Amino acid sequence: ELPKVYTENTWMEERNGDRGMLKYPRELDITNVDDGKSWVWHSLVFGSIGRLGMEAPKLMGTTHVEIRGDFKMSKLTPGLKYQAVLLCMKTDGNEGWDSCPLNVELNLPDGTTQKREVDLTKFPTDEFVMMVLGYFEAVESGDITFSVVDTSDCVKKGFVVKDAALRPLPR
Amino acid sequence: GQPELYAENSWREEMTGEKGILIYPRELEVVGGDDDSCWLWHSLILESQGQLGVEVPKLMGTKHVEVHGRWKISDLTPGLKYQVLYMIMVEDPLEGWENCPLKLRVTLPDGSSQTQQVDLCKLPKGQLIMTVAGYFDCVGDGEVIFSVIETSDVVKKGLVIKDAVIRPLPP
Repeated sequence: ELPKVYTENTWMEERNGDRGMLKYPRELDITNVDDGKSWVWHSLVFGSIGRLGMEAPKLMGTTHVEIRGDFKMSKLTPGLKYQAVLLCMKTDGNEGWDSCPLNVELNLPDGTTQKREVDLTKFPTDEFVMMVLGYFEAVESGDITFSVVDTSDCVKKGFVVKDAALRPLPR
Repeated sequence: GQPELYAENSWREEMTGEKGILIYPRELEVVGGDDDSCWLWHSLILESQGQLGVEVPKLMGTKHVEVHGRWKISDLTPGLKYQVLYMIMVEDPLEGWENCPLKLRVTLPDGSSQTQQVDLCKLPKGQLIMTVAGYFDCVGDGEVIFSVIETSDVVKKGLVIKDAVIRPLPP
């Protein structure tokens, strides 16, 4: 068993001090994720040699998909433009996505809310996608929340969550 | 929490489809990486999640720091500008780095090189740090090669490599 390096869920750009942050699935609020049926926790293994897994949930079959998370503005760089993302994957054998879009919302501390509907049939199969939750410019304080939800009658299958992140625009 | 899920270490931008790559350090070429007096391999932990699924090397005391990654330019999205990153961390005990900046280098198939320098003595310890190795256009064939190097005549320790990233700069 290996010695440990401990981390924090933020990063900073060496060139200017700009900060990002992310949350892994055990830090997200996923409804019914421990019910033994709707979701099943997998060991998600990236890489080909010296492989270790991360614990990540896979959607196994439910009509109720509800994924939520939150972030502190104060951990970001004031005045910087950010993109909010959910790193997730539609897997081989997915079901129920033909007529059920995911409803995505990003809620900002000023009370504003960005909404969009995501058609998961347009995602590639078995590769992770950076799903866009929204865009904002950071301020000094406040709570950022997001939700990715569908509770329609269609039984949904085959969707993995890796992390949610607030990243500075790539440049 | 036992079923394993093997996945490609990559992502696609949602709106425009561009591909990004992550390379964990077990897939890099680490000179002396099999010698525990040079590099000692650790498991990366985030307390609130558990293991992040990455074996990361920590520099233990060697004069020769040399790490290489490589990727097929033709495996990426044609015509986009790409950025190569190294995600790193420094930790106590740090030693040997005074006035010997870590050299980051990208070399292209046409033989041209871009080198950046990072003064490790100025970084905050324990923070995950995004450093930019360079930029390239995704045209033609061949391999882009991306490295971190410090081979001055002084014993160095305290550097941790989390991964390398090749990310597109999309519209």
